[PDB]
Amino acid sequence: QVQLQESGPGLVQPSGTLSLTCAVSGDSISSNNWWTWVRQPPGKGLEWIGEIYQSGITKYNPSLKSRVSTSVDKSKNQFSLRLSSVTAADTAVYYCARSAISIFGVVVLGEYYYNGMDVWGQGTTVTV
Amino acid sequence: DIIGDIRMAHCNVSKATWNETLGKVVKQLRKHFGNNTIIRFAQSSGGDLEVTTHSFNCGGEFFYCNTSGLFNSTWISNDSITLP
Amino acid sequence: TLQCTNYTPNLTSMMRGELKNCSFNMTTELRDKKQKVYSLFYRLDVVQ
Amino acid sequence: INNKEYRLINCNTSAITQACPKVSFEPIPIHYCAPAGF
Amino acid sequence: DIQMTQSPASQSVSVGETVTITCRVSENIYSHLAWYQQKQGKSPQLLVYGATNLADGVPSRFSGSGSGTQYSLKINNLQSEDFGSYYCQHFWDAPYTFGGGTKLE
Ligand SMILES: *[C@@H]1O[C@H](CO)[C@@H](O[C@@H]2O[C@H](CO)[C@@H](O[C@@H]3O[C@H](CO[C@H]4O[C@H](CO)[C@@H](O)[C@H](O)[C@@H]4O)[C@@H](O)[C@H](O[C@H]4O[C@H](CO)[C@@H](O)[C@H](O)[C@@H]4O[C@H]4O[C@H](CO)[C@@H](O)[C@H](O)[C@@H]4O)[C@@H]3O)[C@H](O)[C@H]2NC(C)=O)[C@H](O)[C@H]1NC(C)=O
Ligand SMILES: *[C@@H]1O[C@H](CO)[C@@H](O[C@@H]2O[C@H](CO)[C@@H](O[C@@H]3O[C@H](CO)[C@@H](O)[C@H](O[C@H]4O[C@H](CO)[C@@H](O)[C@H](O)[C@@H]4O)[C@@H]3O)[C@H](O)[C@H]2NC(C)=O)[C@H](O)[C@H]1NC(C)=O
Ligand SMILES: *[C@@H]1O[C@H](CO)[C@@H](O[C@@H]2O[C@H](CO)[C@@H](O)[C@H](O)[C@H]2NC(C)=O)[C@H](O)[C@H]1NC(C)=O
Ligand SMILES: *[C@@H]1O[C@H](CO)[C@@H](O)[C@H](O)[C@H]1NC(C)=O
Ligand SMILES: *[C@@H]1O[C@H](CO)[C@@H](O)[C@H](O)[C@H]1NC(C)=O
Ligand SMILES: *[C@@H]1O[C@H](CO)[C@@H](O)[C@H](O)[C@H]1NC(C)=O
Ligand SMILES: *[C@@H]1O[C@H](CO)[C@@H](O)[C@H](O)[C@H]1NC(C)=O
Ligand SMILES: *[C@@H]1O[C@H](CO)[C@@H](O)[C@H](O)[C@H]1NC(C)=O
Ligand SMILES: *[C@@H]1O[C@H](CO)[C@@H](O)[C@H](O)[C@H]1NC(C)=O
Repeated sequence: QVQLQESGPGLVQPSGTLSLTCAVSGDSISSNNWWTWVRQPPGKGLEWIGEIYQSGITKYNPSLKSRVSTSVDKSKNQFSLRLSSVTAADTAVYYCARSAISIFGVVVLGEYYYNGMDVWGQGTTVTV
Repeated sequence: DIIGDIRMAHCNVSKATWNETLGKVVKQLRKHFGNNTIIRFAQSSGGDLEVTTHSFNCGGEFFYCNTSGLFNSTWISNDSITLP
Repeated sequence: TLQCTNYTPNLTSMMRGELKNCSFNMTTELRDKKQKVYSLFYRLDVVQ
Repeated sequence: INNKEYRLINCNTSAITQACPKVSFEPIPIHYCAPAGF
Repeated sequence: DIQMTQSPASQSVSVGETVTITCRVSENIYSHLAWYQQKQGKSPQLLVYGATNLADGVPSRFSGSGSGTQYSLKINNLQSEDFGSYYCQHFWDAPYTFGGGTKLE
């Protein structure tokens, strides 16, 4: 029964860096899931930010070129984003979610498929 | 046909053993090129798969393993590595 | 000449595009007859 | 195999070589000789 | 990158009617698609995973269908609680782009 909750205080100034941490409770982060972040600007559609696995393998949206990094901490059951060089277009509600996968082979070889972003968190509003 | 799921052939080398092996190789290379010389390992470049990959016969099948996870590092003076 | 399609086109693993289901007209014991054969080939063994 | 359709008996297992018609099959006596020292 | 298009842009329907939302993709994604429901300010919830498998805990009135480059979500006997935004996401290739979304009112 995963209960995700974002923190990540807002009011970040232009040219600064975001630090958004999603807490995981009710499970560990070593399960067969990718931890994912998405973005929803105030009145725009829903954008994908990126995913990190329990091993530190990451995937990012190419639009955030050299701007975003993700990390996990197994001792806290936490994961977070560090989005650099914010301007003004990054004001949005940010969400974390547990993207479930079905694994049939070796994860580093892509031998898995996605079962949808189950158990979304409540979201954190970030302004710039 | 293939029964069951389709999976990729691969080889596993542990990280600790390989890292110790490279440390020893660098230690010996520094005896020919001198100390305080940076030793960098990198993946192979061009040519046919016979020379760009690790070719071998495994049980009658011919494997061509990438190895670019085994040779990338710069040496300045159970957690396996899977090679497609 | 082989007539090939993708064996499992819905994979998302590193084998997408590898293993083609190729059909061909193969010879048989008698010189008058032909046999239609379907087989799987690796991408690296088959040239378009 | 199924005028009726037939095949040569060898098609199931082997190829046939036609023996040369000018080579006789009549046995010729062969004398076996030991090498020196035997 | 793959482009995801969702249409109609919006609908205005009554309670009890059946509606269909359709997602069109520039490439064949072999049913690696998922259908999310965003309940007017709440976090999106997963309705269909795998294009044609009902998500656990979702009412049976939500049923996905589709193949190839055309996928749709059919909502039978639409209720008041089902009004909100609907989104489609391709899991075929990264970035797992999210369709612009449709508003059901
Ligand atoms: C080199 O080192 C790597 C690690 O660095 C190692 O990778 C591991 O390989 C094995 C075998 O290739 C992988 O095993 C798979 O693991 C998943 C996940 O297992 C966890 O979660 C399940 C949840 O049910 C637990 O039961 C389990 O105990 C673990 O906690 C399994 O889901 C896999 O099983 C599926 O595939 C099998 C075939 O390989 C089927 O027999 C099995 O029935 C499962 O198939 C079913 O489910 C599928 C998914 O829904 C479905 O598509 C099928 O059609 C079917 O319904 C399997 O046990 C392991 O995960 C790899 N680990 C990592 C980290 O990637 C290499 O094996 C190693 N190689 C060498 C040579 O040393
Ligand atoms: C470096 O040395 C190691 C150790 O010798 C070697 O690994 C060994 O390879 C042999 C040959 O593949 C393995 O022996 C096989 O084991 C399987 C077990 O299921 C058997 O089924 C095999 O028998 C079949 O295949 C034979 C033909 O090879 C047939 O004659 C037979 O009738 C069967 O059809 C065979 O016995 C051996 O098990 C491994 N060793 C280990 C520990 O796995 C390795 O390959 C060498 N490196 C290189 C590059 O060659
Ligand atoms: C072995 O794998 C490496 C990657 O681990 C391959 O190098 C990559 O090649 C792609 C193009 O196909 C580039 O976009 C990546 O940036 C490369 N990565 C690195 C680290 O160089 C390499 O080509 C593979 N070799 C063979 C023979 O398949
Ligand atoms: C290889 O397999 C053996 C079991 O047969 C295991 O003990 C060993 O750790 C494995 N080595 C690697 C590098 O995975
Ligand atoms: C692994 O190799 C790196 C060199 O890139 C070295 O700095 C590190 O200490 C090594 N780790 C172990 C456990 O040997
Ligand atoms: C470093 O190189 C010098 C030669 O210039 C050699 O005499 C010395 O023993 C080397 N030291 C080590 C630790 O290898
Ligand atoms: C891996 O190789 C790339 C160049 O292909 C290099 O930039 C990178 O630093 C290497 N990784 C490490 C850990 O050195
Ligand atoms: C096999 O031969 C037939 C004609 O006898 C032809 O129509 C067919 O396309 C051929 N198939 C392949 C795979 O070449
Ligand atoms: C074909 O050969 C097999 C053995 O190779 C034999 O058992 C079979 O009877 C043969 N077929 C005919 C029609 O004689």
